Amino acid sequence: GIALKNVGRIKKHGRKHLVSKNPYLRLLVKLYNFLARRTNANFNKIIAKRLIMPKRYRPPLSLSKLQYHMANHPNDIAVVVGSITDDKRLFSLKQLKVCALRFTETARKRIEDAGGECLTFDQLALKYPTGKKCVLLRGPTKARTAEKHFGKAPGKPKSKARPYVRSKGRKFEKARGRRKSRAYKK
Amino acid sequence: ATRFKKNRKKRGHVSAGHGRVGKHRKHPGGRGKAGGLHHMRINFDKYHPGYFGKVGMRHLNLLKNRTYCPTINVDKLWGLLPEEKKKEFSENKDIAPVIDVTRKGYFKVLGNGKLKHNQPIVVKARYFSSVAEKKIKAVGGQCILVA
Amino acid sequence: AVKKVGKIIKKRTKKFTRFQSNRFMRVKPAWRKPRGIDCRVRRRYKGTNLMPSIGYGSNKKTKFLLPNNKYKYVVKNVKEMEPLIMNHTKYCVQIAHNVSSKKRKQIIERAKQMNVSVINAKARL
Amino acid sequence: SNVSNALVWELTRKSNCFIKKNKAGKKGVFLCDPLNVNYKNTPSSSGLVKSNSTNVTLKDGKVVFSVKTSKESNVVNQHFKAKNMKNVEKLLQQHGSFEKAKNKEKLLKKYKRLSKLYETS
Amino acid sequence: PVANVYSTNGKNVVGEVEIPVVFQTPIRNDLIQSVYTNMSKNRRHPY
Amino acid sequence: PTKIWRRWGRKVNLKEKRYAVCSSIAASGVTSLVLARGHRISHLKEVPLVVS
Amino acid sequence: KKLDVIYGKIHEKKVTKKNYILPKSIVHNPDIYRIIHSDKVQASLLAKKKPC
RNA sequence: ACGGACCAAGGAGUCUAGCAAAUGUGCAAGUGUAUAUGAUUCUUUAAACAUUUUAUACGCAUAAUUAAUGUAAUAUGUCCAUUGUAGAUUUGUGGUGCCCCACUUUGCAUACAAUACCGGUAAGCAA
RNA sequence: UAAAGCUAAAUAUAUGUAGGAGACCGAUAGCAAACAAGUACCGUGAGGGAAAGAUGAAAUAGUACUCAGGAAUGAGCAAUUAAAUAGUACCUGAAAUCGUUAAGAUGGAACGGAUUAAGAGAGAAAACAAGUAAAGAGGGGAA
Ligand SMILES: [Mg+2]
Ligand SMILES: [Mg+2]
Ligand SMILES: [Mg+2]
Ligand SMILES: [Mg+2]
Ligand SMILES: [Mg+2]
Ligand SMILES: [Mg+2]
Ligand SMILES: [Mg+2]
Ligand SMILES: [Mg+2]
Ligand SMILES: [Mg+2]
Ligand SMILES: [Mg+2]
Ligand SMILES: [Mg+2]
Ligand SMILES: [Mg+2]
Ligand SMILES: [Mg+2]
Ligand SMILES: [Mg+2]
Ligand SMILES: [Mg+2]
Ligand SMILES: [Mg+2]
Repeated sequence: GIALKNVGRIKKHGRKHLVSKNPYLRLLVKLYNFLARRTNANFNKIIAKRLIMPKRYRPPLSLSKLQYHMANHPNDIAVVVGSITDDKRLFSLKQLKVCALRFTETARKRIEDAGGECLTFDQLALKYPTGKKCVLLRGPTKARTAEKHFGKAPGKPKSKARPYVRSKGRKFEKARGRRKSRAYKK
Repeated sequence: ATRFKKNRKKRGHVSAGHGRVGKHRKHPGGRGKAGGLHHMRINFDKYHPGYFGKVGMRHLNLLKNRTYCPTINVDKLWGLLPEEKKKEFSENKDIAPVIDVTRKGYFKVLGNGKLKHNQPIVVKARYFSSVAEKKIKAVGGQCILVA
Repeated sequence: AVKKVGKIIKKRTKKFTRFQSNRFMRVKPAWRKPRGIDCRVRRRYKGTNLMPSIGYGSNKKTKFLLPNNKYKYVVKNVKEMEPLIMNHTKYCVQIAHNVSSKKRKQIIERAKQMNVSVINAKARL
Repeated sequence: SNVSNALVWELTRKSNCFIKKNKAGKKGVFLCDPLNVNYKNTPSSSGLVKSNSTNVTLKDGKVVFSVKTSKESNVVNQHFKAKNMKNVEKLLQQHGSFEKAKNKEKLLKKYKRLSKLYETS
Repeated sequence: PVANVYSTNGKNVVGEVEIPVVFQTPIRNDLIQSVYTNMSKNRRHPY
Repeated sequence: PTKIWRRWGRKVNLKEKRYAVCSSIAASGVTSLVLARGHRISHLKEVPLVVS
Repeated sequence: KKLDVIYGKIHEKKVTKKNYILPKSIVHNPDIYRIIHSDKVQASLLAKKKPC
């Protein structure tokens, strides 16, 4: 015998392969695995990892937030591993160069009308092999509604979690345990 | 599909996954929402705090059509126009648009966001909030009440 | 008991019979894993039936070879045995059970022309 | 621009009318497509994946010489009638310039093996 | 990118047509399979 | 005992049905794919194959 | 020829699908190995390394 | 301690409603063509196809809070997009072997805090 | 605009009768009932309620003749059929249980795991010989 933990074997804690079956995505995975291996650049490793993640870890990015992130980076390229969407709250748009996995129709029209362009990842592999003058960006990953129920249970003192309820009103879970007048508040 | 069900994995084992000592008996704690306030109290208290008791006034015959009122913020107010029509109002300084939000299904104009500086606009609606009305007056516009 | 002829090594030759299959005739000899408290075969008492395990596995380099030292491919008609003209020194053919005598004669006389061996070229004659 | 050789490998690795595998005698799997010199199931030997190829088969009683030479999706299957070794050597010169010698002598040996098969009437 | 038009005797070529742009849709076998195994349930009969 | 209110059918998104039809027409225009479905078209001239 | 009027390249009343857009791809050119063999990419690769 | 004289066939976590988490797919500030109607749909077809010749059926989402009358998210000096610490990626020099360091540039996601504003309640003043 | 009245269509249909169909069951299944089935049978009565399909293409081929025997039945030098070890208890014909012959073992249970030995049955696909010369029978491809 011998006194090891998890005997002599090393633990890893994440996703290892694609689950999706889109042939084009499989070709992309092959390409960026090759690029990551043969030029250890830390730019292609991260991209090779990000396009393996599940849907909830590839959130969309709005046009306005993308323009805000690129304000001090003229004539550079923004790289997103998600979709980018339109934003009616903006009045005007600048000229931008953006590579993303998907664009919506309105966002694609607005970008090209200002003189910009939209890129796929196989073109970025051909023009910026090691990511020179490229900026990696992510969207908000904890803005989903499901994350509002996680954390401390609703009922523990000073929590912020939403409850699961049929509907909302004065008759739906507002009496005992949420006000001092019925025996205690939270 | 019955092909991928978890029970097919336990087909040779004795207890079907429910244990030797504590079996799978039928309703060993009650039916439905039975034991709350007595022996299900902790689950109720930590997952649904304000469940017991009543509060407020009764409304005997509601008729919800009397208080229907969808809203729109001043953020989304220039976005209702098409981009080409949005464009010419920037160059020309002598003309402003007049927008009737009740033709789009909105009833009350609400005041979150920012309007473009020195870009006048005229808005029609049934209700306005104070902040929204001030923000419309600031860039050189006017609010009009309809019915 | 280890058996070895050339480079092929077999780590055991006897079957793993089912526990209690020699005493009760409603119990068939095909191996089933013993479950259930107090077995003496599940608990590895000495003197009873052994259990199979991955340790008896065969060498990857010699895992499917026959004593002929070739792999076996089963054919049903003439057109199926044409991929063997490129790899004739590593494969041997065997004719399926449900083909008629007339079909068998042709399969055999083509295998002879291709210089591939036939495992059961004596049936229905 | 929506298709390439690597995408044809992805689409036809598993589902196909030409794959044959052996359930008894677990080793091996064969591709019988008409333009596959060997019978390997690899992207580098299947006629469906490759743009240009040559092969010799039988296809009815006699022996046939085949060329694919599909440059720009203008796929042009040509079919000839192999007659003897010298004619096949001429045909390799005429239509198989894109190949290497190591491939040419492989095809020549294959043809030699095929020229010993026959039946009755 | 065009295509020839063949006559009904299989020998003459009597025209050419520009290939429609629907032929440039990405070819997705996983999506086709998944969509097909739901639409094929709709013609079944009860028992 | 089996029942008649087993859910016999499915409802499919309209956009996905249209996507599938479109991506299926495109596969009809690739020579290698038609060959790999079992059609004996070795002697054909063009795979889109328009006729008068 | 009807296949261009149905999908909106040419517009026509009561034949074209209303407001339907033809799907796009997440890849521009799926030929990966033509990209890998380009001079730009090859100039960034690193010397081949040895196994153990 | 209980069941088992023997053999063959049969024999036990399933179906529907409603909710959630995980994952795959489509589109995206929207999304889902309900009941119906149409068609040169009609063995199959009880399937498939279509949508009424500056465009208000309905659900969920896009805004909260209060018993309630109700009220409703920086603010017009600038289409700008609140503040700090750590932090992925990028920019310019030098060190040892594209990598890691010492400065320089930019500052995603997120963690910890600060500040402003909206609904209810106290306090102060109140036509 | 109460304390009088009539009135089609769009809706339902575990009944009766007819028609069409299925990713349904296949004689311990499917209706209780694929057959003279709500039948045979049980209860004073209200009621309860089964088991049981298949020779062969053709019996317009269902077993003629002889011998033994009181008879059943058996046997044949004799007989239908492609077939009778398909003979009406008739397609195929498993296991439990029993008969016959052969070969072994056997001092108050039997069978088993490991390892060898002595007998017995079966076996050539690696468990030797390409090619060379002569003659005999065949089958193909080119010019
Ligand atoms: Mg050990
Ligand atoms: Mg267990
Ligand atoms: Mg138990
Ligand atoms: Mg073995
Ligand atoms: Mg124990
Ligand atoms: Mg007991
Ligand atoms: Mg007993
Ligand atoms: Mg989900
Ligand atoms: Mg609702
Ligand atoms: Mg106020
Ligand atoms: Mg006063
Ligand atoms: Mg009346
Ligand atoms: Mg029927
Ligand atoms: Mg019955
Ligand atoms: Mg029969
Ligand atoms: Mg004695």
